[PDB]
Amino acid sequence: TNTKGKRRGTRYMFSRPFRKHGVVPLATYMRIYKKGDIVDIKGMGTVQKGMPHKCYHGKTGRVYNVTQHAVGIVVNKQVKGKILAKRINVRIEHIKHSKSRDSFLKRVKENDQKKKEAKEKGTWVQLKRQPAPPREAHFVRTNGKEPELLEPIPYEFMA
Amino acid sequence: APSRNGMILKPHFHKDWQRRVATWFNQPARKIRRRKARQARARRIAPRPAAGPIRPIVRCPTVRYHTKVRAGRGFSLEELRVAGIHKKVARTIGISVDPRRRNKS
Amino acid sequence: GVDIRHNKDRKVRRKEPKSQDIYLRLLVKLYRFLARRTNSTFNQVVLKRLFMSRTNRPPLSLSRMIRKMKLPGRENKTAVVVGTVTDDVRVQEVPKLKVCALRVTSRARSRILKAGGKILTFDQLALDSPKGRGTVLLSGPRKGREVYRHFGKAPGTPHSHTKPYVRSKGRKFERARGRRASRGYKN
Amino acid sequence: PSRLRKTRKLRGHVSHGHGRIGKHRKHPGGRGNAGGMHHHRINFDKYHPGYFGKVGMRHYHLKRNQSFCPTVNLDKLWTLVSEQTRVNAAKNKTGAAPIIDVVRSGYYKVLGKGKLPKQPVIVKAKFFSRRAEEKIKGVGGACVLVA
RNA sequence: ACCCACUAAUAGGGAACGUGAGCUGGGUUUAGACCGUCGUGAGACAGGUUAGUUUUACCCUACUGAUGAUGUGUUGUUGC
RNA sequence: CCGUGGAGCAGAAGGGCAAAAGCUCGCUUGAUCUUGAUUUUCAGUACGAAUACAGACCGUGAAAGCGGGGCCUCACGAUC
RNA sequence: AUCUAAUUAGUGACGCGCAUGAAUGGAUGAACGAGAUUCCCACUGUCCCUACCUACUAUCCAGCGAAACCACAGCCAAGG
RNA sequence: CCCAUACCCGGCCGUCGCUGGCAGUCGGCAGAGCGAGAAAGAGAGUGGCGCGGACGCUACGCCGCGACGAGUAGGAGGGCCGCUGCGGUGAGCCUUGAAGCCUAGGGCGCGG
RNA sequence: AGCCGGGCGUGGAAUGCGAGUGCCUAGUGGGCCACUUUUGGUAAGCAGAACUGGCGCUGCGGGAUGAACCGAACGCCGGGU
RNA sequence: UAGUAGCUGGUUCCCUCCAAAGUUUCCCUCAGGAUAGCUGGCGCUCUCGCCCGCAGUUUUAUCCGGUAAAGCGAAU
RNA sequence: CACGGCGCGUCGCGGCGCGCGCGAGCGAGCGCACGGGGUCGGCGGCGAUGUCGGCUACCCACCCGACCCGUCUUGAAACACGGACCAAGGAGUCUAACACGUGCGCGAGUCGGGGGCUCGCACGAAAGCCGCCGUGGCGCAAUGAAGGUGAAGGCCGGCGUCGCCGGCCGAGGUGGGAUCCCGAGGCCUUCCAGUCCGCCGAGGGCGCACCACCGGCCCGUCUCGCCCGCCGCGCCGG
Ligand SMILES: [Mg+2]
Ligand SMILES: [Mg+2]
Ligand SMILES: [Mg+2]
Ligand SMILES: [Mg+2]
Ligand SMILES: [Mg+2]
Ligand SMILES: [Mg+2]
Ligand SMILES: [Mg+2]
Ligand SMILES: [Mg+2]
Ligand SMILES: [Mg+2]
Ligand SMILES: [Mg+2]
Ligand SMILES: [Mg+2]
Ligand SMILES: [Mg+2]
Ligand SMILES: [Mg+2]
Ligand SMILES: [Mg+2]
Ligand SMILES: [Mg+2]
Ligand SMILES: [Mg+2]
Ligand SMILES: [Mg+2]
Ligand SMILES: [Mg+2]
Ligand SMILES: [Mg+2]
Ligand SMILES: [Mg+2]
Ligand SMILES: [Mg+2]
Ligand SMILES: [Mg+2]
Ligand SMILES: [Mg+2]
Ligand SMILES: [Mg+2]
Ligand SMILES: [Mg+2]
Ligand SMILES: [Mg+2]
Ligand SMILES: [Mg+2]
Ligand SMILES: [Mg+2]
Ligand SMILES: [Mg+2]
Ligand SMILES: [Mg+2]
Ligand SMILES: [Mg+2]
Ligand SMILES: [Mg+2]
Ligand SMILES: [Mg+2]
Ligand SMILES: [Mg+2]
Ligand SMILES: [Mg+2]
Ligand SMILES: [Mg+2]
Ligand SMILES: [Mg+2]
Ligand SMILES: [Mg+2]
Ligand SMILES: [Mg+2]
Ligand SMILES: [Mg+2]
Ligand SMILES: [Mg+2]
Repeated sequence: TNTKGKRRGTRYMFSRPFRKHGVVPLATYMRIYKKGDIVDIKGMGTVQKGMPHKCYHGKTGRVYNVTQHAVGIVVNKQVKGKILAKRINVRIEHIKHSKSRDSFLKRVKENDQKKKEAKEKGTWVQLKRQPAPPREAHFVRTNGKEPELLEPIPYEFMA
Repeated sequence: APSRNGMILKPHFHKDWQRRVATWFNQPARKIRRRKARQARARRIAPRPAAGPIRPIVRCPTVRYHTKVRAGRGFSLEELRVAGIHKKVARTIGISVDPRRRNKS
Repeated sequence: GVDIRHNKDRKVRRKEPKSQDIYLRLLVKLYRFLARRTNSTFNQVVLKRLFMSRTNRPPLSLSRMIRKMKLPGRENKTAVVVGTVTDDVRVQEVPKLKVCALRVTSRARSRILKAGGKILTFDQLALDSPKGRGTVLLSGPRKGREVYRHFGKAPGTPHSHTKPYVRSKGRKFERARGRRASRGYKN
Repeated sequence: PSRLRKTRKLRGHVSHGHGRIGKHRKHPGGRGNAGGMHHHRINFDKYHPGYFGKVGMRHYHLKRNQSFCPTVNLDKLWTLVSEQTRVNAAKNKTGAAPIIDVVRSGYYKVLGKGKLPKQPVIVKAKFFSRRAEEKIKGVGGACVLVA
């Protein structure tokens, strides 16, 4: 059977990208994580302290505790037929703010603003994101040039 | 084998318990016989008390019960002597007497 | 052929009391009629609770009843409980209450009548208030039974304050291996 | 009654509700509490932690009567005497306080849990607790020890 | 497998490695023994050697023969 | 003089590392005392291992800091 | 080498003896053996290659009469 | 063009759901409704002859709409299915013939 | 960071559907097959895995025959397709 | 002494409804158990005749990867 | 043409739209039917010793279908095992313990099971009663190995830089919560004033059980630090 080591099969997952080894850029250290941010997990092999287990690599969780160097986050893990929301502590290098939430936040601010506006105007405005509707009817103008014929080319071997 | 959840039990039926079983099917007959004997003795001793000799006041000998008062085995010799009763005559006139009991108080 | 599942097709709720006595069944007849010919849902709740079993109709104590009726806004309303009103001895002052219950303890009834309240039974309750206006529907603590201390997450498992099943409490009964860091492990 | 039991409904089913693959054999897992540490270890640890091992001191000739000490609480303290006693003390104006003896009713130690109604009491007992003492003092009253 | 001889030729195979209620039992493969090697020992050996009970068909079918049945009114002769 | 690691970092291999995690010196004993939480196998139980803290005593440095064993992945053991 | 037309057999020699050998006895040996092997003379249905005869059966009849066994039963080829 | 136990329409059995409806049998002492797209009163009040009218409702009952129905191991429910004995009850049956047994007779129930 | 108090409902993608929760609990813990992916093997109706569906537990129409293939899953009937 | 048997064999009426597993971990464990998983029964708390949630599905955003392919005039 | 009165008509844009009154929102009959599931107010024959009806059941024929059950098994019609046939017997029982679910009585209590009293005795070896026969069991208190300890507090006046006595009030807080309370508005008919009673209902209350979370209290243990009490001022107690 296999081995139950903590880092089995991570030679590519925890490795560094090509031509990106060396000193960790300081912007990663200079970011602020508060209680309740949605955050992504991406193990970085450069630092070995507080490295998350390989099964949380690429997972997104919620911050619930902030500490000197690390952050505690609640993340869902599918174990057999059930999902457990378990909390793990990850050092700040292996973490990154999720941009999936800021889009929704900006949308909230923007449609709240356009709801506050036009409230006095009384006009109607659409807020829900409708799915891509079918294309409407239109005209395709030929400019006096007729469409050119397309025919299959004859078979002839290359190799 | 243990089931899902429950109590660990230690039934004491690892001997030949079925050979030594005391059924109580003679309980009413025993009560009837004891009654009949009781009334027979009560008739036998014609004017005497049916219960028997009087008995003394005693305190139960334990922290759990020392607040209660029992009926003792018999009056002791110090009590009989200070009450002016002879130890031999008390038994024949109806006073229960024992010589073991002391009197600390 | 239809792509469906029949596992949860049949619902398990009670349609009628499992009991066989006749007085409760007469009450059930009356409240069945009331529930189906009245739009008030108080009758529906009362009939449903009449259907329930003994362990689902826990007794309500006098202290609980006075505590829940002393709350602001609910003065001079009738306290309705489908269970048994038992007396509480650790309460001296008892006000006058208008109680309705299937059965009331003798001492509790004496206490209420001495205090000046009146005891009602679900029949007379129907006559007084068919739709049940001015009623405070109470119930005893359902989780009060001691069997619920044995339920839930199993003992001998981290962060589980579940009572084990032990034949006798003492120092020689389930205290050594799973309960101490000194002997093996501590959960 | 045998009428209502599962066996009557089970007649005619060869198997008798015990399976065809795994039969109903005599003692598949061993008798009694066998294998508590070997093949029932998971169950024993999951449902009866602390079963194996020793702890504490041994006391050879234990006598429960020495340690007999029933307890009562202050909320129940007024139930030892009759209600007429309490109401008479309540509407009394001389300031006299009724005497409640828990040893007479069969309690040895008074523990202070409940709220106490505001009237003087002379509680006489064998053992007291600090909180019960302070409750009695605060309500106004006396604590008396007896042997 | 090999050899001797004849022959025209001395080709190769299957049928539960056809065929033990058809035979025989020489060989493997019980229990008795002997020797060599191995094992402290009881014992082991696809090593050698010697002695070692081979049961039943009257049933069904198949097959070999023997009566007979079947329609032509009954029988017989000659025949295809 | 050139030299992005083609060396070294105890050991297998893989990952990681350049004014360092490598080499050479200086000083030391955070390989110390203590309660909890979490991850890894997992039943989501133990052992083992590990991760963030918190409370004291310290080490080092000018200091920010770093350190409660080995750069990480393995080197270990219930009841009585 | 001998024995035969022909010999994995037998006998006599040879000895590098997988793994012979000295009272776990070595070698020989008259007499004996319901012991194990080879050859020769005589004799013969063992055989070429079968046939005939006798007695008791089997056969049929009078009388008398079981048992083993039996899911249901019993014609084949191929297919699955 | 042919046909499956599939699909569509119809009948019937059962199960589940609507935790559906019915105590309103309100009658010469009466007035027969609460199916009708729209949350709620056929609202109460004060001023400018012939004597007549089916069934129902063992409410543990009766009635109405929809959907659905495979099954080993196994689980549950209902049996006015069956056997033996006991407490009640049938002013039960029976020598003008009980039990038991046999039957090409008449029937009931999906089945026991 | 926690507390209070106050104001904002166009319920902020589509589609579908009542949901949550608690006890007690039997049997099972020999599996097999198929498209695709795949390891050992010359290979096998061999041995070993991943996903999904089946057979086992399942009858029906077709493949003459048939545990697994194609269609389709089942109360007792009439008509149609 | 009706000795024990994780191993064979058998295990008696009808209808109705629901309906599996041969997988995880531990065991002198491998023809067996315990434990999760799959099942049934019993319920309970609410819900609709504005709104809550949920989904073996998609859409819009946003991250995660080192297989198929390809490369050796790029590292090994 | 699912158009059809008269008016006051601005209820109006230039009339149409579209409002206010007109005993005040009451015209009636007959009849036909593609209309909330079939009726005929339509008929014809054959019936006494040879005919009528009898699903099923008795026997027989035909067409289609159709392998012998039980069992272990991935797989049974199996060249796997048990079975000639018939009758009767024949296998999850009883006791104890525990858990949970249900029904009943009583309820902070509950329970006479052992004993006794009832003229012992068909039933009756039953049933009734004991209450100063509740000893006792279980429950009402937990925790610690043990010595042992042993289950709220919140506001004002008296020395905020209160020592410390009184006045009190009383067993938390947030979210979600079936029900109940209130209620802006709203439920009709000659009009008009004007009620009663009942139903509706924006929003707003009090919030059961239960869940989640935050506090608080009791016992063991650890860290920090100060204060208080006395019959014995201490290796004391709080
Ligand atoms: Mg079991
Ligand atoms: Mg169907
Ligand atoms: Mg179900
Ligand atoms: Mg079955
Ligand atoms: Mg089993
Ligand atoms: Mg058993
Ligand atoms: Mg043969
Ligand atoms: Mg032989
Ligand atoms: Mg031999
Ligand atoms: Mg013969
Ligand atoms: Mg440096
Ligand atoms: Mg520190
Ligand atoms: Mg180092
Ligand atoms: Mg020869
Ligand atoms: Mg020789
Ligand atoms: Mg030798
Ligand atoms: Mg020698
Ligand atoms: Mg030798
Ligand atoms: Mg004869
Ligand atoms: Mg239909
Ligand atoms: Mg079915
Ligand atoms: Mg017959
Ligand atoms: Mg098995
Ligand atoms: Mg395979
Ligand atoms: Mg299935
Ligand atoms: Mg199928
Ligand atoms: Mg074919
Ligand atoms: Mg058809
Ligand atoms: Mg037996
Ligand atoms: Mg076994
Ligand atoms: Mg087997
Ligand atoms: Mg890879
Ligand atoms: Mg490739
Ligand atoms: Mg045929
Ligand atoms: Mg078998
Ligand atoms: Mg099977
Ligand atoms: Mg055989
Ligand atoms: Mg067998
Ligand atoms: Mg046989
Ligand atoms: Mg029988
Ligand atoms: Mg159990």
